[PDB]
Amino acid sequence: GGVHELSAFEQLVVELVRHDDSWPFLKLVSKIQVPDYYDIIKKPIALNIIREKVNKCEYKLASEFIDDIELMFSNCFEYNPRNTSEAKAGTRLQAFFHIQAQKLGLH
Repeated sequence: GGVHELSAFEQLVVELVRHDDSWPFLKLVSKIQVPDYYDIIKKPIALNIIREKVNKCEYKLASEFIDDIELMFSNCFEYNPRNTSEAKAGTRLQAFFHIQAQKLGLH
């Protein structure tokens, strides 16, 4: 495995997808299941979208990549109250994100 400019970004996305608590985040929610989601969440995003932005070389700075992941968490907590399985999973995954990002040199 070689070392490349986007290796850290790609690695973090892979680590998040593989974590058990990533299920609320893999793809955007369906408007069929959640009719009011897109009237509430102004800038929807998910791990599939973020992965593709990494693949398509769309991030110029680590801060832009980090901001997209923070947006993903922000939307989740905005729509899902603290007592939901989504928010509980999101809380753990967000900690994992901070810890793993640090290890990869992303601040």
